[PDB]
Amino acid sequence: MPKIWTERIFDDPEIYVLRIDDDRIRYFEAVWEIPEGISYNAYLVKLNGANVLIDGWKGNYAKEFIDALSKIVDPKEITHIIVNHTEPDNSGSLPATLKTIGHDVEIIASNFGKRLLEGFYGIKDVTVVKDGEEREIGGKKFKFVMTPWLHWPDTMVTYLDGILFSCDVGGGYLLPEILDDSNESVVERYLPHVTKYIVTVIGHYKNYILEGAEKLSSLKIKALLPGHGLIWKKDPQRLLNHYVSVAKGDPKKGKVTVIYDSMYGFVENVMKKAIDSLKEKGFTPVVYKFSDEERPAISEILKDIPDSEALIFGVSTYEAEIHPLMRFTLLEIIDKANYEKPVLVFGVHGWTAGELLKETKFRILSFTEIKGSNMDERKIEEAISLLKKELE
Amino acid sequence: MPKIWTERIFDDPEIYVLRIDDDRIRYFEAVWEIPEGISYNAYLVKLNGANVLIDGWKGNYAKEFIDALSKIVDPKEITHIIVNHTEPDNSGSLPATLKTIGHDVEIIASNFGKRLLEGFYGIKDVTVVKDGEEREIGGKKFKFVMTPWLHWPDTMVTYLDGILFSCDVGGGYLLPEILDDSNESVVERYLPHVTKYIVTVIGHYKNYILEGAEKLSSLKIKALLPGHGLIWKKDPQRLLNHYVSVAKGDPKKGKVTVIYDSMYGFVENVMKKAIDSLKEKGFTPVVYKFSDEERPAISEILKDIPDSEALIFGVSTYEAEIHPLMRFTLLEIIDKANYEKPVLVFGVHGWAPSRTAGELLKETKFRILSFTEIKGSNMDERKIEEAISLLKKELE
Ligand SMILES: [Cl-]
Ligand SMILES: [Cl-]
Ligand SMILES: [Cl-]
Repeated sequence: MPKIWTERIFDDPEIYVLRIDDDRIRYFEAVWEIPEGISYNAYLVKLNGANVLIDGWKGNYAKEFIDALSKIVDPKEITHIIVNHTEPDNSGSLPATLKTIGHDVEIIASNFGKRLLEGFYGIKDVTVVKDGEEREIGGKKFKFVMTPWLHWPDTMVTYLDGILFSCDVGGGYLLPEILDDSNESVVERYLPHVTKYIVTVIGHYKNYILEGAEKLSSLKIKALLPGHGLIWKKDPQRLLNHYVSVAKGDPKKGKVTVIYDSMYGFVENVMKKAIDSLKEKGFTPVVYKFSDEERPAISEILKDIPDSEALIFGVSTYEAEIHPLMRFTLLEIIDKANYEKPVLVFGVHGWTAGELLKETKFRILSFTEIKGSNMDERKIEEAISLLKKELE
Repeated sequence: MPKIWTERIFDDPEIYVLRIDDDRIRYFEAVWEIPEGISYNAYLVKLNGANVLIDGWKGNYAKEFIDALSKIVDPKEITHIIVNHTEPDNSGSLPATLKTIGHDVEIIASNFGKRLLEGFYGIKDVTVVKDGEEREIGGKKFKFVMTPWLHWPDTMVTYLDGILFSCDVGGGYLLPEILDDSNESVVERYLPHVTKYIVTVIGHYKNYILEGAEKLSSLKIKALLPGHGLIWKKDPQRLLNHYVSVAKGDPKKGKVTVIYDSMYGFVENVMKKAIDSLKEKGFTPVVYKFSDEERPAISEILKDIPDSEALIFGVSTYEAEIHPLMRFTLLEIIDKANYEKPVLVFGVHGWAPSRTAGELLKETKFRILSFTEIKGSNMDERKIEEAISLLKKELE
């Protein structure tokens, strides 16, 4: 019962999308909280003397995949399978597909893709395409562009007459209610889930997004067809621009993301005042609080980092270090969202956040001690004033 | 609105427990998953010429505490407050109590306790007691025994003619059906939630549990009255041996805890085989799996560590390092449940830039017996069999 889409999306070339909307999944990569779900998109190109399958579905949906595929083509007539990326969320249906096809097919992948298909599935008959290589298949020119580390070294994109099959590149979370970018309302709601996808999945490799976009700018792109989320037929440059904007960490003016843990309320009281001072100074804080009642999603925290003007952390000391969920959060921010942005740290003295961040691009403006009873609130207002002046 | 208990639990001396069952908290210390909730237990000792309050309730429950306390005594007749531990889950109600008392009392605490009461609450006039010090209050001898780092430096226990008011020491999660250790089924249910409490709260300082237990070995204890969970009037030594058992990590024969992350199911396939092999060699596996559908509570994983004979880890590789949730789990295990036990590691061979899983446990007290590679198709079943055989050889 997940929703399945199968639609013809171009007449010439004759191209179908096969999309399943995973509303079963709760954690992408087994960690990122995605209550909004994610889709898996595969494509079929039907030509004279060729039927080209591009990517696939997650392995637990392999049966639904063959059933949906069978409605648009007899799998026995498939001659080529292009694998832009071998991660099983896109490639999990491949062994079932190859068995269903029941005879040899040409399988096309990057150099690293072939090694992964071999390791994962025992697949041996893989044709390796190199960067810029062109193949004539069913009378049409397929061009293959290596875009490595987006987010694995096997990642490539397939170019067909202006149509880019890009798998992860251009992906996003969320199950949109149409296939494509033909509705503004849908596009605007979708984009933050693209942001969430970029950071959680590709964030460590964001510099490769800039190189990737640069490599692709040489090509005339009419449409972008990714392996997840919306297809872009009307304005592919808008999706690419967004990828770049997230990668660079272009800030929204006024946006400050505040993240803290609060066990007894001593941190909460300092934080509540910091947040008020932010508002009172014209800022729009987005607040993530770890407490004995509430637990934010790390995927949501990460999603909010790239377009923040600045970050604020409130940190309890805990034993020899700091609070475990703050350690975890800082470590993920450093790994996936390492941006050159200003930070305030507020902390309780124990019996540190600094050394974690000190090999990052983040620059701590000041540290402020969170005290209990003798807490001088003047030093809160002072830290916020310092931030505002930095941002002027 | 929480279940409150109010009950005389001793006639001589006259002692009341005030216990509230916190069914609102979801995470203790804002991290430990506790759907079973936790209680806060304060006590009142009524003496000739004295009324001694011992510890209190969490801050968000101050009003409920006051009204509760008021039914067993007029607060203005309170002469002494003993603060065994200053953490706000037990001390939060104190300022509202002082306010209601309305006149000066003797507030008793450890050296560190006094400094913290000032830091948290601005409370300044506190009587410091030292290790083994006795004060005569209301015709009775109160003895104070410092039990440091259980789990803070301020921690002490109060000894009153064989009755031990121990706050966190001897505490547990869970909101038991009754007050004391009078029902075996209840005791048996409750004890794993004590282990859960020990590891999550005190596990980092488990060596001080041993120091503390034997420090109290010279005291005739007929009752142990903690600040969380069950009271022990029938067999306090049973609870004490449990604390000691968890701290030493005494193993339940045959018990193995298997912890893995399965990003796509290749780890899962291998781990399922390992778990089958464990079973036919007579082990009873406890299994924790991070997948795209399910996510175990870290507090549950930690609780199962002390009496495990061995651990088995199944590890995905993720960029430079390891899986975030497995990193977190490993770091909390090292921090809270660092035991000298044998470990099997199963890991995917990644293309990470050349810290490793086995590098993390390398400094710790766990002993890695072997590493086995998780391969996709072409995985040799034989390799899993010999890892489990090697484990059974170690454990007998
Ligand atoms: Cl706090
Ligand atoms: Cl962590
Ligand atoms: Cl896996």
